[PDB]
Amino acid sequence: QRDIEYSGQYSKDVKLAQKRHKDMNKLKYLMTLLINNTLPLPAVYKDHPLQGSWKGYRDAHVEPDWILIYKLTDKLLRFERTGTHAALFG
Repeated sequence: QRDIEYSGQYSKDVKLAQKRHKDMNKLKYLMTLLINNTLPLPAVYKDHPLQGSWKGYRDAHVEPDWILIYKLTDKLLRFERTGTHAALFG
């Protein structure tokens, strides 16, 4: 069975998105698709593996400048970060 995980930073990121008036239902919907293993994700998410410092993780677009970084293996799904390109990659 796949474990569902949230990094410490992820909870902070979610709180910041809430504070900044982001549409939280969009993030919830995407998260639920991942938790349910409903794959592949719809094309609108532009889902892809990351390289560089985020090697081993994936990038999905909640919105054009609202990114979800997560890890998906046979053993785990981990929600790692969420926010802007500048915050997550800069």
